[PDB]
Amino acid sequence: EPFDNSTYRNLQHHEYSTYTFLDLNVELSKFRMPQPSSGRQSPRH
Amino acid sequence: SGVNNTKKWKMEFDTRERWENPLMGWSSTADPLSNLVLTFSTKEDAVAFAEKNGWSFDVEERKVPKPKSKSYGANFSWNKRTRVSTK
Repeated sequence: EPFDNSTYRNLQHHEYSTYTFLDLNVELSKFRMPQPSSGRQSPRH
Repeated sequence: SGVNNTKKWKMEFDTRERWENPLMGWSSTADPLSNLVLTFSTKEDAVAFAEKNGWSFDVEERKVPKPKSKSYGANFSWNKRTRVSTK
Protein backbone atom coordinates (compact mmCIF):
# COMPACT_ATOMS: atom_id res chain seq x y z
CA GLU A 1 0.00 0.00 0.00
CA PRO A 2 2.57 2.69 0.97
CA PHE A 3 4.85 1.77 -1.99
CA ASP A 4 7.58 0.20 0.13
CA ASN A 5 10.39 0.60 -2.38
CA SER A 6 12.94 -0.18 0.34
CA THR A 7 12.44 -3.96 0.51
CA TYR A 8 13.10 -6.90 -1.79
CA ARG A 9 10.31 -9.40 -2.40
CA ASN A 10 11.83 -11.74 -5.03
CA LEU A 11 12.91 -14.16 -2.31
CA GLN A 12 10.77 -17.02 -3.65
CA HIS A 13 13.81 -18.27 -5.58
CA HIS A 14 15.55 -19.11 -2.29
CA GLU A 15 13.26 -22.07 -1.53
CA TYR A 16 13.88 -23.82 -4.86
CA SER A 17 14.88 -27.45 -5.34
CA THR A 18 17.05 -29.43 -7.74
CA TYR A 19 14.05 -30.52 -9.84
CA THR A 20 12.04 -27.30 -9.40
CA PHE A 21 12.49 -26.24 -13.03
CA LEU A 22 11.70 -29.66 -14.49
CA ASP A 23 8.96 -30.46 -11.97
CA LEU A 24 7.25 -27.14 -12.74
CA ASN A 25 7.69 -27.94 -16.43
CA VAL A 26 5.98 -31.31 -15.95
CA GLU A 27 2.51 -30.25 -14.80
CA LEU A 28 2.74 -27.29 -17.19
CA SER A 29 2.47 -29.80 -20.05
CA LYS A 30 -1.29 -30.29 -19.67
CA PHE A 31 -1.73 -26.60 -20.52
CA ARG A 32 0.26 -27.09 -23.74
CA MET A 33 -1.22 -28.11 -27.09
CA PRO A 34 -0.51 -30.88 -29.65
CA GLN A 35 2.98 -30.44 -31.04
CA PRO A 36 3.32 -30.46 -34.84
CA SER A 37 4.48 -33.66 -36.52
CA SER A 38 7.01 -33.84 -39.35
CA GLY A 39 5.87 -37.27 -40.53
CA ARG A 40 8.66 -39.76 -39.89
CA GLN A 41 9.31 -40.49 -36.22
CA SER A 42 12.98 -39.52 -36.67
CA PRO A 43 15.27 -38.05 -39.34
CA ARG A 44 16.97 -41.45 -39.53
CA HIS A 45 13.61 -43.21 -39.98
CA SER B 1 41.08 -33.70 -54.60
CA GLY B 2 42.56 -31.84 -57.59
CA VAL B 3 41.54 -32.41 -61.21
CA ASN B 4 44.45 -30.67 -62.95
CA ASN B 5 45.87 -34.08 -63.93
CA THR B 6 42.65 -35.17 -65.70
CA LYS B 7 42.65 -32.70 -68.59
CA LYS B 8 45.11 -34.21 -71.10
CA TRP B 9 44.75 -37.51 -72.95
CA LYS B 10 47.59 -40.00 -72.52
CA MET B 11 48.92 -42.88 -74.62
CA GLU B 12 50.76 -45.78 -72.97
CA PHE B 13 51.99 -49.29 -73.75
CA ASP B 14 51.06 -52.59 -72.13
CA THR B 15 53.17 -53.70 -69.17
CA ARG B 16 55.54 -56.58 -69.88
CA GLU B 17 57.76 -58.93 -67.87
CA ARG B 18 59.58 -57.31 -64.93
CA TRP B 19 61.92 -59.75 -63.21
CA GLU B 20 64.32 -59.42 -60.30
CA ASN B 21 68.03 -58.89 -60.91
CA PRO B 22 69.93 -61.85 -59.39
CA LEU B 23 72.69 -59.70 -57.87
CA MET B 24 70.85 -56.90 -56.06
CA GLY B 25 67.16 -57.39 -56.87
CA TRP B 26 66.42 -54.53 -59.27
CA SER B 27 63.31 -54.49 -61.47
CA SER B 28 65.00 -55.68 -64.64
CA THR B 29 62.96 -55.43 -67.83
CA ALA B 30 63.42 -55.93 -71.56
CA ASP B 31 60.57 -53.72 -72.84
CA PRO B 32 61.91 -50.40 -74.20
CA LEU B 33 58.39 -48.94 -74.50
CA SER B 34 57.49 -49.29 -70.84
CA ASN B 35 58.17 -45.83 -69.35
CA LEU B 36 57.21 -43.92 -72.51
CA VAL B 37 53.82 -42.22 -72.20
CA LEU B 38 52.72 -39.53 -74.64
CA THR B 39 50.36 -36.65 -73.92
CA PHE B 40 47.71 -35.31 -76.29
CA SER B 41 45.30 -32.38 -76.20
CA THR B 42 42.41 -34.29 -77.78
CA LYS B 43 41.39 -37.90 -78.35
CA GLU B 44 41.36 -37.51 -82.13
CA ASP B 45 44.98 -36.33 -82.19
CA ALA B 46 46.01 -39.28 -80.01
CA VAL B 47 44.31 -41.80 -82.28
CA ALA B 48 45.83 -40.03 -85.30
CA PHE B 49 49.25 -40.56 -83.73
CA ALA B 50 48.43 -44.20 -82.96
CA GLU B 51 47.34 -44.98 -86.54
CA LYS B 52 50.21 -42.95 -87.99
CA ASN B 53 52.75 -45.10 -86.13
CA GLY B 54 50.81 -48.33 -86.74
CA TRP B 55 50.02 -49.17 -83.11
CA SER B 56 46.90 -51.07 -82.08
CA PHE B 57 44.81 -49.02 -79.66
CA ASP B 58 41.72 -49.26 -77.47
CA VAL B 59 40.44 -45.77 -76.68
CA GLU B 60 38.47 -45.23 -73.47
CA GLU B 61 36.05 -42.32 -73.36
CA ARG B 62 36.73 -39.46 -70.95
CA LYS B 63 34.75 -39.86 -67.74
CA VAL B 64 33.38 -36.58 -66.38
CA PRO B 65 32.03 -35.99 -62.84
CA LYS B 66 28.27 -35.69 -63.14
CA PRO B 67 27.03 -32.26 -61.99
CA LYS B 68 25.67 -32.71 -58.48
CA SER B 69 23.12 -30.53 -56.63
CA LYS B 70 24.53 -29.14 -53.38
CA SER B 71 22.46 -27.17 -50.87
CA TYR B 72 23.35 -26.14 -47.33
CA GLY B 73 19.69 -25.98 -46.31
CA ALA B 74 19.15 -29.70 -46.89
CA ASN B 75 21.49 -30.37 -43.96
CA PHE B 76 18.78 -28.93 -41.66
CA SER B 77 15.64 -30.13 -43.43
CA TRP B 78 12.35 -30.50 -41.55
CA ASN B 79 10.59 -33.35 -43.40
CA LYS B 80 13.37 -35.11 -45.33
CA ARG B 81 16.00 -37.61 -44.20
CA THR B 82 18.96 -35.46 -45.30
CA ARG B 83 18.89 -33.70 -41.91
CA VAL B 84 22.32 -34.25 -40.38
CA SER B 85 22.67 -35.54 -36.82
CA THR B 86 25.96 -33.69 -36.24
CA LYS B 87 27.98 -30.72 -37.43
